[PDB]
Parts: sequence; structure tokens; C-alpha cells
Amino acid sequence: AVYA
Amino acid sequence: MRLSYEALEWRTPIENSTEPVSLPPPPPFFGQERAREALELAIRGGFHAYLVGPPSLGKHEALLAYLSTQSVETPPDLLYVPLSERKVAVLTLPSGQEIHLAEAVEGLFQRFPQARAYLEALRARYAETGEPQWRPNLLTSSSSGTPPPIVYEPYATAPRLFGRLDYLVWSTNVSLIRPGAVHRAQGGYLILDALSLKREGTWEAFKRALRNGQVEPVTEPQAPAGLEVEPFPIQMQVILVGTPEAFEGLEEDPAFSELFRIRAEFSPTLPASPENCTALGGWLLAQGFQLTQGGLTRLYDEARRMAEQRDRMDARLVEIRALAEEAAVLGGGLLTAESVEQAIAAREHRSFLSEEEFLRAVQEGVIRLRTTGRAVGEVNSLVVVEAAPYWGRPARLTARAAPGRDHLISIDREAGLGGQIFHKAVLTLAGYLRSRYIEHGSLPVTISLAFEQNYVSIEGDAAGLAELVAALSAIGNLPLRQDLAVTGAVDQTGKVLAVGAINAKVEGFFRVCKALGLSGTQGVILPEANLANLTLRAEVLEAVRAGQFHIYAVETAEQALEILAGARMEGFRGLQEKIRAGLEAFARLEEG
Repeated sequence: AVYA
Repeated sequence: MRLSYEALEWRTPIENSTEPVSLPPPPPFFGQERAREALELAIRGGFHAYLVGPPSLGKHEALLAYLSTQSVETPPDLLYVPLSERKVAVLTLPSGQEIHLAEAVEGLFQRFPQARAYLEALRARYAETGEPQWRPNLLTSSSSGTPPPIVYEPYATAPRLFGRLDYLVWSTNVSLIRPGAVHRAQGGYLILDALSLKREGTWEAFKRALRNGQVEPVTEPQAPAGLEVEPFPIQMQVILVGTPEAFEGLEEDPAFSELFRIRAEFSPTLPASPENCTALGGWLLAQGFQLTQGGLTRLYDEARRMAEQRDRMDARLVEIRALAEEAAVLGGGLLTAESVEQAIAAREHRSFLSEEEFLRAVQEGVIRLRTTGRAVGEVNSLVVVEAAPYWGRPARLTARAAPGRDHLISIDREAGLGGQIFHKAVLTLAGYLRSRYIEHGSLPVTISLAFEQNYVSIEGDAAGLAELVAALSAIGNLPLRQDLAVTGAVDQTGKVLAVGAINAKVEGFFRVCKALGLSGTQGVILPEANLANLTLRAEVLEAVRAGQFHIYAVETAEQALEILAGARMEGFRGLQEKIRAGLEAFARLEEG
């Protein structure tokens, strides 16, 4: 998962 | 606005790096005034209290240090006395006075006025019946109430709280009852962890102890009978310790707030002040560190960077101590500027495999990234990977425009990869675009956005700015610089909003630029609202100082587009007239  | 090296520099100058630090130890709860005054009120009032704060703050050490300085009246001797052969009661006498009542009874209202019911019931019918388990059981005694009893029981099981019945083969008697934490804390302080009460299933029994004085030694299912243990008046102050989240289980029980009235909450950060740097130094020396001025300064600045605030420092003493212990090994016992910097570097190295794999994949072309040149409808946004230690990475984004019926399509959101806040950012951008460009009625474009090599969930709004500038670029056919990564949330009015993890984001673009060979023109456009959060690592600060990397801070999406497209919105031959001309082109294609 990535986070902006 | 361009952010100069001087505007970005945040670190404390070091004078006489290797000079030994000599400072006295700060008091317990330094910089934690809220929690200290709560605990003072709980101590003054006899109230039960809870100490709440994130993990690794040192909450337990601060509390035991503060309680060690208190003074109470010497605790009564505490005992079980039998009222019968199947019944016991907990009794307090004035201190040292049960050893006399033990000898007296071992003379197989004498002057023990409180110990009456034990003696009354100690009468007769051995002589009256020849009838063949009877002497008092001292649980505790002590010499002074300075320091008071302080009992920290981390493992909140029924036997550890309430005591145990041993069985000498079966029977039992007063003299086989072992005390628990509750008994040992009488006239003083019982400290428990909120999580252990929940995990051990002992919260309901604990409430019954505090509300009803029911303190039942633990028995076993076999034993053919037990003792009745009478309730007793509890004389103790309970302090629970835990995280906000550890408490939330307990807080939905109305009894929790009734029993635990005093909240003692730790701040996760302190002010970054000379007084808190000095206190940290005296604290590290009292822990046994050999500290130099340079080692103190670097630890102090790493605490500011940990907080992601130029003006605050991380309050987690336990985390600062653990980094200091690794530094001390790299410094051969001495805590220096170098040992701290190198302990920080070795932490990143020990967690770098994921980034080494990522950077190799980019270098091999397996991940397609551009860090130079220009392209229409394309931008490097920035993300952080959601696993500690949260490395930042560029995330290539494309926007494509076609003639259609006012649709802004998030391909990642439609495919199920985008979260609710990521979705909200796309909706917000749609609201900005529709309301900004009304000359043709509804927008004559369908715009599709994709995070090109994204295989995983994306959440958060911080790619909104990259998405909007990509979209404007696709509408106007505006070549955008690929050497500048873009991070920022946008509101419906086109203002740029603060984002999280801004240091990791910036550093992750620098890391990719450096792995591909710095061009001299690379950088990041970020929110002006994040200026107070920028505590960038030495290597990025030196690249900006060298003119090899560039930070731009903006307030509006249009200010970002102007930097990326290398022109002003107006002074027209500006971008606004090119955006309008693209919309007119799309509108003509869309009608006949």
C-alpha cells in the first residue's frame, strides 16, 4: 500500500 | 516561492562538538505540565488516575520517579484474621503491632482494640468439647510511608491482583492465603497497564474490588471447600497506564470514568527550546551516557526531525535513549555528533533493502520513470510506502484528455485501488475544474488519470495537486517539467493544502534523482503550508545549497502549473489562454  | 538553503536549514549549530556535557538531571515530567498537574491533583485528592500517551514516552519511568518522592503516614500492618474456621477478614492495626498480637495468641480486648471480632470468635469449646488454622496472617508491614508503597504489577492476572489460596493436604486456613498486588499497595499506589486488565479479562473483578471491596484470593476447582473472604475497605490509589487506544476499550464502560476521574495526558512533542535540550542532556547523563555537546545537539535535532516540526521535538524519551544506545556503541562508549549521525544512517541501511530493489528496478527500466525533459499530461507525484520506516517514492501519474461529457475518471479508484480520501481528492478536483471553466457550459472533456505503475492501494489526498496540474496540462497541451516532483492536496477553490510525511516525500525524489544521475535542475513543488514541517536530511540541504536540487513552495495549483510549464497564467501568451483554447478545440470536436 502507498500513502499520498 | 523558491526555498533557499538558508530558508531550509533547521539544524542547531555545534560549538565545541567534543566537549563533555555536564548538566543536572531534570525533574520527572519535564515539559509534561498537563500530566504533572493532573497527577498532583490525583495525589492531593486521593483520586484514581490514568496516564495516557503514545508508546515509548517513558510514562512508567516518569511515574515511578515522581511517586518515589512522595511521603505518607507509615502504612498499617495488614492481615487476614479468622472470624471462624471457614471465614476470614482483612484487618489493619497501627504499624509493628501485629507481631505482639501474634505472640499473645501463640500464648496458645487485651490492648488490640481494632482486633476484637477475631478474639471474640477466638472463644472456648476445645475444653468444653475436647474439640482439637487460628493465628493471624501478616500480609505486610513497613518502617515508613516515605517512599509510600508503590506496586507496579504489569501482569494483571486474578492471582497477581488478589492473591492465592495454597492447599496443604485437602484443607486450607487463614495462614495459607498469599497476598496480591492489591494487598501490597494498601496505604500507597497500585500501577496497572490498561491493556493487561483487558487481555487478562480482570477489569470486571478489578471494578468489584474498587467499588465493593471484594478481594477474593484465587481458589481451584478440585478443593472440596474454600474460605469465605469478607469484603474490606480498600485503602489505595490506582494509576492505570496506557495509550489512548488502550483506554478506548475501558472508556465505553461508564464505570471506567466513574472510578478513574483524573486524566494525566502526555504530549507526543515538547517545544524545541534551550530548556528542553538542556533537560534532555541532564536526562541522558543521569541514564549513564558519556555525552558530548555535539552528541546532545544531534540527538536534540533528530528529536525535531522525528516530530516533523522545526519548533517541536519528539517527547519519546525511550526512543531517544534507544538511538543513543546504538550511537554509544558506534562511538566506542562516547555519544558524539558522529556516533548519532552514523547510528541514524545504520538504521536506514538496515531497512533499505526495499529501496535498493526499487532503485535497481528504476535504473533497469523495469519501472519507467522520467526525472528530466518535458511531457504533456505527466507528472511525478510523491508517496510513502505504508510499512516502517515509511520510505518516500515518486509515483508517475498520467492524465489524458478526450472530447466527452464532463467526466474526470480516476482509473485507480475505478479499479478499486484508491481509498475514500484519494477518491475525495478526485471529486474535489472535478469541482474545481467544472466551476473554473464554464464558458462552454459543462466541460467538453473526459479526463482519465492513472498512477502508472501502481499495483497496490493508494490512499490520501496528497496527489491532488499532481492530478490537477496533469489534467490542466492535458487540456491545454502544456509540456510539464519531469525534473520537479509535485506533492500537495487541493481544495475546490484551487488552493494547495498541507500534506503528511513531507520529509520522506522530498528525500525519496532526491534519492531517485541521485540514483539516475542528478541533472542540476531537479526538485519538488510542495505546499507553503508545510514550511514548518521541513526538517530535511543533510544530503538534501547540501544539494539545495550546491544548486543541484530545488524546493518550490506554492499556495495555489496555478502557481504549481506556472513552474512546471515554465510560464505565467496571464501576461497572455500565458497558460490560461492555452487552456481555454484546448477546451474550445475539445468543444468543437464534441459537437458535429
